[PDB]
Amino acid sequence: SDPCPENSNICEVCNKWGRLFCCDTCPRSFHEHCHIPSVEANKNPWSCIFCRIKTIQERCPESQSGHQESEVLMRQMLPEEQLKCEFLLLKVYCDSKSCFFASEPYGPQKPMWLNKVKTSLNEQTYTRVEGFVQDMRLIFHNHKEFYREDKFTRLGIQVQDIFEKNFRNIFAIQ
Amino acid sequence: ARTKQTAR
Ligand SMILES: [Zn+2]
Ligand SMILES: [Zn+2]
Repeated sequence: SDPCPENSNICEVCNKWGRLFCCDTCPRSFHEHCHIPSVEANKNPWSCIFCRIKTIQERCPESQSGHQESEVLMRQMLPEEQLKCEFLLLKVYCDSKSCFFASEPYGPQKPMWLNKVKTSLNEQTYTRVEGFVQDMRLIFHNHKEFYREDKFTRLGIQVQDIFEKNFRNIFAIQ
Repeated sequence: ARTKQTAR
């Protein structure tokens, strides 16, 4: 039978089936380590990061001018900033092409990958928003060479675009 | 958190 019939049969992030956790405030479902932060198995009720971002947004409607990028980057990683960074990281994973940047590469003076950023963010290693944003941009900085197969070049271009669009939407940057 | 097992 379906134990959670009003929640998705498929992970919001990776669009695959399996062992899923089911949000109590929206129909979304997630693998334990696809959600960011990791799902707390014993939290009841549990609201996913989409619902928690929506709550923050509804209680602090944005200004018409928005924010400067440098103002945002200099922010201490207070709980709202941490959550927005987690949601921004998650929106990158939400693209299937993210898997090519998720794992440790097998060149650059500072390799970087999404699972390393996930770990650093979960351990709250970043003390400012800029620490997170800098590591995310390093991933794309490290891939600035034409690939023999153009599709691999276009891949980083598109994931970088996904990051930058979400970064400005989520933090409401000018 | 509620959970379920799904399958393709
Ligand atoms: Zn998943
Ligand atoms: Zn939800």
